[PDB]
Formats: sequence, structure tokens, C-alpha cells
Amino acid sequence: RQLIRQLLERDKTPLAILFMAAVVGTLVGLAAVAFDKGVAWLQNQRMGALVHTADNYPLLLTVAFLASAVLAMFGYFLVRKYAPEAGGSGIPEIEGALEDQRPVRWWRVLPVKFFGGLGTLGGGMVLGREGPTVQIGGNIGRMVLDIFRLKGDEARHTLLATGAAAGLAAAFNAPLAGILFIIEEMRPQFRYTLISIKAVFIGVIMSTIMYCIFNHEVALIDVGKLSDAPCNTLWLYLILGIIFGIFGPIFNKWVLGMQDLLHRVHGGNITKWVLMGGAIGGLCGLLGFVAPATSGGGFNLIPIATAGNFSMGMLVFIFVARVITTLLCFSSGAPGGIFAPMLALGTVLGTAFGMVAVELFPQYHLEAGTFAIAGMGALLAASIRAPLTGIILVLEMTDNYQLILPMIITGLGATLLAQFTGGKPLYSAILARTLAKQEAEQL
Amino acid sequence: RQLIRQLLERDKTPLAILFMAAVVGTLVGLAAVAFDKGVAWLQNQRMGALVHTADNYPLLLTVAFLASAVLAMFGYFLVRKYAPEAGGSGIPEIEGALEDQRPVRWWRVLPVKFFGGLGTLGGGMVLGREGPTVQIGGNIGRMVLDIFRLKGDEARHTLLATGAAAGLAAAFNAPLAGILFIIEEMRPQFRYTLISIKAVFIGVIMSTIMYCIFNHEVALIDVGKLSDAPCNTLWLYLILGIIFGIFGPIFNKWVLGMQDLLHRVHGGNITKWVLMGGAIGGLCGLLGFVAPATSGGGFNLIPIATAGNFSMGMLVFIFVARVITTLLCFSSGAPGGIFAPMLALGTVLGTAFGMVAVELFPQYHLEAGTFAIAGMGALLAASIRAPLTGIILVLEMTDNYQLILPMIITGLGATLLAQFTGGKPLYSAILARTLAKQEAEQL
Ligand SMILES: [Cl-]
Ligand SMILES: [Cl-]
Ligand SMILES: [Cl-]
Ligand SMILES: [Cl-]
Repeated sequence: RQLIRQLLERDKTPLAILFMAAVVGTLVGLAAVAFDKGVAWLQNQRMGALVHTADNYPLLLTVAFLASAVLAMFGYFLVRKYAPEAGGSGIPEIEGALEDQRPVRWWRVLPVKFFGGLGTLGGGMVLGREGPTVQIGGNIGRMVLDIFRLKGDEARHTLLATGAAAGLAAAFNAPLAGILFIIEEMRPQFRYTLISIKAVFIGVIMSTIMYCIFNHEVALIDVGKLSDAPCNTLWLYLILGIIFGIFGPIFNKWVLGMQDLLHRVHGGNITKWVLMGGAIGGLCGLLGFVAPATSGGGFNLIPIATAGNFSMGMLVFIFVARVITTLLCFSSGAPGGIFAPMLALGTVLGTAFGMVAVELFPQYHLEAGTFAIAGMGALLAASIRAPLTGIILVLEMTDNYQLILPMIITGLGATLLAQFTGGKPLYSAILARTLAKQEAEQL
Repeated sequence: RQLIRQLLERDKTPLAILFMAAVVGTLVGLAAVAFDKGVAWLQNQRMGALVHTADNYPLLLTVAFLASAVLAMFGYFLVRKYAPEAGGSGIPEIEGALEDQRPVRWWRVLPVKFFGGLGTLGGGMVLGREGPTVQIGGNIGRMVLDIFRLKGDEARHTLLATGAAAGLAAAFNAPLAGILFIIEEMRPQFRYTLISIKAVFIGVIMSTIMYCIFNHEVALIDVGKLSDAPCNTLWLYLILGIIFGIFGPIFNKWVLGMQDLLHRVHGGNITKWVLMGGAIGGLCGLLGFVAPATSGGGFNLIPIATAGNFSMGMLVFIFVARVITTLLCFSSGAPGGIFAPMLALGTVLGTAFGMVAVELFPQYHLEAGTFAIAGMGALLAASIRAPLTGIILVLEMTDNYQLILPMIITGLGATLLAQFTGGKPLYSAILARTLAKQEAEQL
């Protein structure tokens, strides 16, 4: 009573950050659930109010095109106006914010990364919510430093990585992917002052506690308990990392090559960025009815492809027609991450390797889905090149933790073959292309 | 050839590190499995061989004492004559060799940490095999570097860290927690240069492949499937961390306090040390027969305490007489770590907390054992102050990965009150006491 509580005056500012890291993690966990439950409302009101008479296929294709384009145009007009920095994932806009390179305007991003991400991702576009939640989370961590008035220089990098950790923890119910997002992915940007790593923990805890009360689901991806991977067959997860580790730098040259190729029909205009974003967001709404595996930001193709429900000629067709629809969305300037459309390209090429590995090897008794869970985090290690948070996020979402060894081998063969090929991390190459564009345009 | 020529000009010395880290990682899967199969064959040769108790009880308590003390005076003697750095855990001898301070004498530690870790830890003493596998692993990472005569200090800090991560991946069968030993626990010593981390990833998976070849994996601790905790009850995991976070600085105050206190009964001699080691390590083979939860490394009673086969008049006798046999065994110069004795120390105080919360709160319908898994990584976060190497290492040996939010909450409140109530990490306070005692030797 009177022998313990007098030590608060000794370290009053560390206990001022760790209390504020509890209100960062609470406010990010509310803004992430209202994102995910608010984007599922616009996705259920779209397909639910699509079929009306069930025999009017000319009008039903028109409604599926316009009602997903106007929602997408609401997410493209609110981005190039009033908040131009919320025009992509948001992981490069916080990686250049832990180091003092990019400004953090929470008064502009938070009514835009929320209300534009609800119209972009709610239009059936191939874009995930790992983008608009870590960017929202990185700005709520900046928001409480202007509400609670503190001008600390170490309390502004601590809370901005707290809500960024709380954004990944409250988007995928993944408390371990949120902490290791700051540790090993954002390694040259984090400080680790022994109180900042405790403040990341409170923000991750309070954002996953607020995921309990409104999301009573067991997993985000509903693939059950798959088979084990014996260590007679752990060399096929090294050939899987070789195949994924070569496509990774080729995909990063395709992301950054389509950001400049699509930036030629409009050239930077406002009346032509929006009309192009409605032609993209309407095409991914028109694809939501005629081919539901092509459109969408993953997470429904993922527990279907890993069960062997697709054929071989249809898994090749999806990988061609999902690369086209994920380079037309993320490499266009829409608020939405490339993360969840990379989880849907990992279970397609992973199963296409897993369906061939049971024809050449009948003596291994291989399941065709164990290469889809392992391949899911193998494009996150070759493109983004954050292999450890990309294999404690496939495990946190599919709950298939028995593949903890084969998912490292395909996460290590992907990182090793992406560095040998000549590939950069994707979230550090979008940031390095926006800083060099900022320096060369104002001069 | 074409590709063969261009892989030798630019990246040859980075590829020589990634090939050495596969030879380093393989050799801590053959010297780490045969260490665990040597302490388990010696365990079933002194307590499984002398099993007939129906004939002579006074002629068996001496055999349970003499056969476990003669093994104890082989390791208390090999350390004190041939490799004095091999005594104790061995993580502070790698934590203090990763930067510049202590040498890595693989020509002295490896015949002593092996055949003394077989003698003490396999001869019935309360010691964990994490310690004698990090130091054997880190010395192998220097041994292969010295045999192949690699040139540079960039590979010396690299390959010593791959072997210390190869040790944790095969002593406990955890590929994911071995990398977080180097990333999270070895934070201010390890150098991250984008090739050394892939040498750790190579050295870990080459040390877990060589586990399942010999030791066919299912789980170390055989708790089957505990109940998924309803996260209404997550505030009880914070008071579990508060209770452990107070005891944590009190516990390692006894660890360093008993190393100094036991240093007066023998002085610094080599006859009085093994005669102390023949009684302080000798009664734990006698306590391993009349009360087998009071002695031993502390892994047999973890499935017994978590399942709830104890009362709270026996859950105190295996905590009062379990801290005594842990401070006597580890903190007296015996070649054996303290991870597994403070793992059995967390699941006993966690079950005592678990058996109380099911009486005061019948509305929650709690299990008394879900706090035992959450309390296992609590003393590893309060004393060692490495939560993510404690709350991920016990998920991989118990195979209950649904308690992550109950364990990050317990791992936070353990770390938060071990910093407030001033407690340094155990392996950073053991090393800083051996650094100050070697600077007083030169004068
Ligand atoms: Cl972008
Ligand atoms: Cl989505
Ligand atoms: Cl020691
Ligand atoms: Cl042990």
C-alpha cells in the first residue's frame, strides 16, 4: 500500500507510454474489427442483393459491374484527394515513418484508409486488409500523441510501431505475427529500448482482446488438421522454395513495373485516376460472379484449393488470371495490401506443386495440401522477404502448426534464391521508389 | 561453365558461410541427439536397472546415492580440471562470446560439456539440457570454422550463433524458437547482415532434420489437447504473470546468492568441489527414487502436474523442495542449464494458481491445467527476461498452440513486473559476474 506505490514518481514517463500503448491497442482493435465487420457488410450486401430474379443475366452483370465500381471510385477519389499517401498498402508508409522520412497525418489517413478501404475491398477487388490496418494502426499510435499531449521523440517511434503491431494482430487474429512484424521485418527501423518492446506487447494484447468480443471464430482460414510432413519428404520443400524464390523477384519487378505502366493512361489526373479505378474495381466486381476464384482478396480460395477441389488445368488458369487481377489492383494506387492476395497465390502454386509431387512420388504418401500451407508463406518470403513473420501468420490463421519445419525450409529456400537472383524486399522497394520520387519532383 | 563461373566471382565467401552453416547445423543434430540419448540411457541404467525394492531397502538407498554421485563426480571434475568455462548453463559463455569477451575453447569444452553433461544431468540432477546444447552447439560452430580455416570475424560471430541456434532446435525439437534465441534473446550481440540470418535458418533446419531421423518427433511434453481458454478469463493470466513477475527477480537473486554462498564451503579447491558435488549432486539421485518429482531435470512431472494429478499440499512440496534442489544443482558449478528446472517450476506454481482459479470462479468453467502451460513460459520471462523464446519454445514442446493470447499476457506481466521490481536477466547477470571476477584475476 504505502511501501510499493511510491515508485511511480521514479519512472513516470515509461508508465505513461505503456498506459498509452494499452489505449493504442484498444483503439486499433476497435478500428480493425469495424473495418473487417464493415467490409464484410458491403461484401454481403453486394452478392446478397445481386441475385434478385435469377433470370436477368444481362442486368445482373450490369449491377455486378456498377455497384462494385462506384464503391471502388469512392475509394479512388478519397485517396488522390485529401490524402495521397494512403494510396497503396501502407507498410512502406510506416517503414518510412519509424525512421523520420515520411509524415504521419492521422487527420487525413484515418478517414481515408478506413472509408476508402471499405469501398475498395468491399468492391470485390483483389486487395487485402493487412495494408489498410497496419497503416490505420500506425496512425492511431500517432493520434494519441496529439490527443494526450506529449512531444517525446522516443514515445513517437514506440507508439507508431505499437499500433502497427496492433494492426497485424487485430486483422488476422495473430498476436505472434504482430510482434515479429516489428522485430525482424521492421528491424533497421525499430529501436528496442526495453520499454518499447514491452509497449508492442500491450498493443498486440489489447488488439487481440478486442478481437475476441466481436469475432467468435476459430480461424480466419478454415482448413482443418492436415497430415504431417515426414523428414523423408523435406527435400520437396526445398525445391518449393527454389521455385517460389525465383518468382518472387520476378513478381516484384511486375508490381513495380505495373505501377509505372498503369501510370500512363492518366498521368496523374484526378478525372482519369478515378475512371481507371472504376474500370478496375468494376472488373473485379464483374469477376465476382462469373469466376469467383479470380477476384476477391483471397481467404475463400485458400481453404478450397488446399483440399484438392481444383483441377490441374484450373489451377494453372487461376494463377494466370489472379496475377493479372492482383497487378491491376495493388499496382494501381488503391488502398489495400498485397499480403492477402499473396496468400491466395501461395496456395495455387503450392497446390500445383503439390499435385505433381504425388504423381512423381507415390511412395511418399504426400498430401497435396501440405505444400499449399507451406507455399502460402513462401511468396511472403521471396517478395516481401520477411520470412519469419510470414510463417507465424500462415500458422496463426490456418492453425496447422504441425508443419512448422517444412514451412521454414520453403521460407529459407525462398529468401536464399531471391537474394541470389537479385530481388529486393517489396515493402522496402515501394518506399525507396516513393522517397526518390519525392526528392526528384519538388526540385 | 555458364552458371558455374558467375557463382564463384561475386558471392563465394557468402556461399562458404551458408555451406559451413549446414555442416555446423548437421553436427548439432548428431551431437545434440546423442547427448539426449546419452542422458536417457544413463537414466535407465541406474533407476531402471536397480528396480527390485522387495529385497533390501537400506542396500538400495546407498546404490541410488552412490551411482548418482560417482556420475556427479564426473563433470564436477571434468569442468574443474579441464574446462572451467563449461560449468553452469553455458548460455552466458555464448552470450559473452558472441561479442568479444569470452573465448570459445572447443578443444576443451566439447569433451567436457558432453561427458560431464552425461554425468551430471544424466546421473539424476536438477539440470536442463538447453545449457549443455547451446555451449556444445556454439563450440561446434567454432570447431568447423577452425578446421576449414575461415578468414574473418564476420563468420566467427555468424557461425557461433548458428550453432547456438542449432542447439535449441535439437535439444527441445523447436525450429521456430531456436531462431528467436538468436534474434530476440541474443539481441545486442548478434549481427544481422542478411547472410548471417540465413546461416541461422540453415543451421536450425539442419539440426531439426537430424532430430526426426533418430528421435521420431511427436511432442516432448505429452499433454494432449487442453481446453481453448474463453477469453473472458484472460485477466487471470495477467495476475499469473504478476505473481511470476514478482518471484522472478526474487528467484535469480537466489541463483546469484547461492553461487556466492556455496563458494565458501569449498573455497576454490578441486577436492572440496567434487566432494561437494558428490553430495549436493548426490542426494538428487536419492531424491530421484523416494520422491521422483523433487529431483530430475523436470520434464516427467509436467504432464502429471498439468493434467491435475496433484493436490495443493503436494503442489507446495514440489515447489518448496523444488527450488532447493534447483539452486543446489545449477548454482554450484555443474555443467547443466536451467531451462527445464524452471519449466517444472512454472507448471507447479501455475497449477497451484490453476487449482485456485477453478474454486473462486465456477462461472468460467476453467481448467486447472491451462494455467500450467501459460505459467511455464512465465518464469522464463521473469527470470531469463526472454518472453518470445519462452512462450514459443513451450508451444512447440507441448503442442498446444491455442494458448498464445493466454501466454503473451502472462509473458507480458512477467516481464513488466520484473523490470519494475528491479530484476536483470539471468544470463546477463551471470555473465557480468564472471566478467568482473576475471578482471580481478589480472591484478
Ligand atoms: Cl503501393
Ligand atoms: Cl479482402
Ligand atoms: Cl553459468
Ligand atoms: Cl532436461
